[PDB]
Amino acid sequence: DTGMITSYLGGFQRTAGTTDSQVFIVSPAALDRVGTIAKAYALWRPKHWEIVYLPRCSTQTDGSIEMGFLLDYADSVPTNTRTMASSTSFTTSNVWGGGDGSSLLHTSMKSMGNAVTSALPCDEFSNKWFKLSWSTPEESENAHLTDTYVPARFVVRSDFPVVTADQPGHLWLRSRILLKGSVSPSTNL
Amino acid sequence: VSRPLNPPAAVGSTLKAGRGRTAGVSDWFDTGMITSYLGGFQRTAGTTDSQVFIVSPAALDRVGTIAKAYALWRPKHWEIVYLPRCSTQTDGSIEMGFLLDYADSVPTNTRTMASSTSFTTSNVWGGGDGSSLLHTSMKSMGNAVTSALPCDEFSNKWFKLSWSTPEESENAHLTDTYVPARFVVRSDFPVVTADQPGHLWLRSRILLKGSVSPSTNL
Amino acid sequence: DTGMITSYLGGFQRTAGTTDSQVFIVSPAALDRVGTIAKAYALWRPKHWEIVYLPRCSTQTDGSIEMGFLLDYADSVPTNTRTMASSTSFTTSNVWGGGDGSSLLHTSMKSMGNAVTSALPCDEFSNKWFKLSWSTPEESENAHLTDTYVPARFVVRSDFPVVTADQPGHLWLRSRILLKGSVSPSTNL
Amino acid sequence: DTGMITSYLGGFQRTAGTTDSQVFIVSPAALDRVGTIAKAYALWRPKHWEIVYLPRCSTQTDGSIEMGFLLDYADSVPTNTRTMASSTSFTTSNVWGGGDGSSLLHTSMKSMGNAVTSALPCDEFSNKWFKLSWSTPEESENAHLTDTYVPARFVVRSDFPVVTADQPGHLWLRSRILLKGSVSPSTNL
Amino acid sequence: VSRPLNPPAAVGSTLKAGRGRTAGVSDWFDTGMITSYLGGFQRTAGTTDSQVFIVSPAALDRVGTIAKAYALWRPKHWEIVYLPRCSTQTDGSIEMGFLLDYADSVPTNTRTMASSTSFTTSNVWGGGDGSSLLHTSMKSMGNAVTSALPCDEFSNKWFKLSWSTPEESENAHLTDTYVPARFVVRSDFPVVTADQPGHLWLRSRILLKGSVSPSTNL
Amino acid sequence: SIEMGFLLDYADSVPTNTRTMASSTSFTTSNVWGGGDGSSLLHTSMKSMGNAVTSALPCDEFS
Ligand SMILES: [Ca+2]
Ligand SMILES: [Ca+2]
Ligand SMILES: [Ca+2]
Ligand SMILES: [Ca+2]
Ligand SMILES: [Ca+2]
Repeated sequence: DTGMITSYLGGFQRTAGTTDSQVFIVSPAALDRVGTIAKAYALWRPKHWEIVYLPRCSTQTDGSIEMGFLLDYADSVPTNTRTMASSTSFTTSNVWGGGDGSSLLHTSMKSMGNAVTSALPCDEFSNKWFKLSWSTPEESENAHLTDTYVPARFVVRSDFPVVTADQPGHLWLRSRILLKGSVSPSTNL
Repeated sequence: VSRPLNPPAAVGSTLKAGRGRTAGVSDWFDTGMITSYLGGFQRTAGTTDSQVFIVSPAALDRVGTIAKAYALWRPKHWEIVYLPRCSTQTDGSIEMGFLLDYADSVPTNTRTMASSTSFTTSNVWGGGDGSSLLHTSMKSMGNAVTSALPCDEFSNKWFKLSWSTPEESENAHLTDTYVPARFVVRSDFPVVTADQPGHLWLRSRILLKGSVSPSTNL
Repeated sequence: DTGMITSYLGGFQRTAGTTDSQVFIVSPAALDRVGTIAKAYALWRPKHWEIVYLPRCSTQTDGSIEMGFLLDYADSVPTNTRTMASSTSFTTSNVWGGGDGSSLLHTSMKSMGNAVTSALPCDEFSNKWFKLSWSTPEESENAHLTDTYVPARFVVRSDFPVVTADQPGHLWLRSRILLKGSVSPSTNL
Repeated sequence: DTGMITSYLGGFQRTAGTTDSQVFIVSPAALDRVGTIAKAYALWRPKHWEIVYLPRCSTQTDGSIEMGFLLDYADSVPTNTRTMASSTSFTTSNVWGGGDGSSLLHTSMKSMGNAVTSALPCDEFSNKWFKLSWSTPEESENAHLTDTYVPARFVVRSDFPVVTADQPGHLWLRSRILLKGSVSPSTNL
Repeated sequence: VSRPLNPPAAVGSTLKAGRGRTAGVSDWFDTGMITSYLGGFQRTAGTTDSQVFIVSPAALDRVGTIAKAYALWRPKHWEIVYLPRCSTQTDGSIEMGFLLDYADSVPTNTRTMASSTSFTTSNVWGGGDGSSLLHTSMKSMGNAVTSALPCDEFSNKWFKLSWSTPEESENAHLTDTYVPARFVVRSDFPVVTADQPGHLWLRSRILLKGSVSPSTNL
Repeated sequence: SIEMGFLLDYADSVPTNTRTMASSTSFTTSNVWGGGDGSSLLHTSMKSMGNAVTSALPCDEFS
């Protein structure tokens, strides 16, 4: 058991003229510390996987951010807000809100207050062991196949198109996972 | 030790579905007060510009597919709540209301919009208190900016669930027979650059009645 | 439940190439008895899968044997001692020893003495059922897909590349599995 | 222990001009699933061996079926009904009856109702272990010898000659047996 | 005044015999301790000469036909009692015993006979007290000359009732599978003129199991 | 239909028609698909009833 670990997931990017839509595969692979530790193991299971958004913009900034999870790799990614609002653990807030979530990064408290978070319901995987993968899914790979080793996908969206591109905030991950099975990091793919 | 046998000429049965459910799904359903996303408040450059939302279960994303298994429906509550998400330096206001006759024209100015049913207006950064109304059955209060369709006019009517959108060629009088009403949102302040200062949330409750095969439901 | 059963897995083959390692798929398919019995069932679960190495050579034979498991079909096969050592249930020993393991073939006790064994940690599958397959994984089959019906792969390699090919010992498997769901043997693929 | 297993024993054939008389040796050998499983074992013991007849003909069809067991391989096969009626577990019914026995094929209930079944009293073998045999007894083999490895014989008869041959019903077997002793399927004869 | 009629398409039944009796006869039977005549003790001129009796229900005259209605049987008790009927001036003795393996050879002298199972011997005019054992379940006592087969070895076995006698061509090992044992009686005193100094009575008890048509029983 | 009965004198001839058969001892007759209720009489000591088709020899003459 790794315990709760905080990882920088990436920034919240807003490209001009189009509504942003970043998709993150739920895997330790890319995480600075977790990714490294995980490489020495063959299997893993998510116990807690919650993303907390922290703003870095001015209160004058317009727009909101929308977050949620997709549990079937075959399901398509939401293109509008109404659709996004039906996803798992949907959360939305002004692009400048969420500052109260700061403490969640070094604590284990439950998201509360004006915190902007979205947590993957991990009860779904309490009996499964996923094989740790370090490669990106092929374009040609059948969705049903990918779904077998991808717990879920995390989606981040912008509610409306901006004139000028910017990065309103940061996406942080609080995760706790179980690692099992011995393998050489170099042979772990 | 020995048992008699007396087969019938033929064997069969008589099925009559209808406990109060057909094919495993109730024949009657009440959603209760629910909350879902309606759409964003979009501001543009034309003055005439206004957004129109047809009152229909199709507006509910998840509830939509459920409704597809029923033949009739009735609006028990349909109220829109405006939630601002912008700087208090934002100029302009928002105007909302309902049109009860599909034939009536859509308002193009404030004077006219003000006469719509359950009309309500407010500066675009007002209505913050409305956020507490979401997911709850509480009643409007605070600076909450809301507009509720008086559903008492439909308490005896049963609308047929229609899944296709009204055509152009369709006579307004005909469309009016299956569309309870239209919700209209207008901006009084034309803007240079399009933006979305707030959002529109829907607090509704509908009744679904009558069993029907989803695929045959049109 | 089949109970414990001993099966001849094959011989330990030493050759001239270095990246020469034998790979066995964890499945009842090829087993003399277990294979026949399993044919009448649709699903299975490994409760115990342990390989015991037994010598058949002179005490003058140099070199050692290395065994271990790969839990992800996508992981690559170790090519040197350093990385083989990181496989699951890794074990190693000189090529002519391991006699204390012979009794493990009719007993159910645990590996002790100079016995050379490698037991797959089956607690990993305690909650799932695999569909019994009798065909060999296609060449073109996506590793991720093969992984879905292959519990694990067992790997055996030499550290001492030899001049003349030989067979220093035998690989014995003592397993115990659960079978579930009926199906006609001739229908079982 | 195999537990209760359902096997297709064969159809009930009626040849024209002569009263049918099919004889089945009580052995797992020919059973689709049991036969396969049993091949990996050397010994067996019948705990439950009951045949249930299921009709597939019209209520207009004439005649009845008669079933029973012969416990001594030397005893001759019944040629008429009165004689057949003295065999072990004698059962007889219209060729179109027995439809209520359907449920017995996936249950473990005792035959009841209008079910047409005949069960071998297995208490007789509670202390014996028979050697599994896959060959048919020689014509020349002494009956007393055959009797040593054949628990019993199941006999099916037609009560009267039909004009046109037909297959009025199916013969199903619910069996439960104990298997013991390890052997290679290929060397098991 | 009027009764409805609704005939079936056909009529029939399902028979399953087996209360614990088939065709009017029990499927299980215990004879209890019974007494019957086995044979006479015949003395002849050869030394090798000995009488052999195969343990089988066929040895029971009346019980025999009854057994024919059953498929299996088991010896629970099989004891022979010798009853002398001769002058006390008669020389010689009698030797009796059982052979448990049909392959084993028949004893031809005293030294060898003495090693048979449940061996017993006595002067030909001895054993008078044995007459009280007949028809009763009493246990051997007095000078009673008896020999009892230890039936504990058959307590788990069920023999198939065979009515034909073993052939010559039959391999002893095969015969042994359906013959519980052989009882042997020998004279140690070869005589000039054949005579019969005593008789052999059988005190037995057997179990019969399994229904079968007597005529098909072989 | 079916007709059954007993002949008490081995000398008497066997009936060849219905009129004659009807006079046999414990005579009884019925359509060939009748008598279904009789199946309950088997293995029991119950007495004939229902549409049961039976014929019993008056054994009092042999007492
Ligand atoms: Ca891997
Ligand atoms: Ca419709
Ligand atoms: Ca299969
Ligand atoms: Ca065999
Ligand atoms: Ca017999």
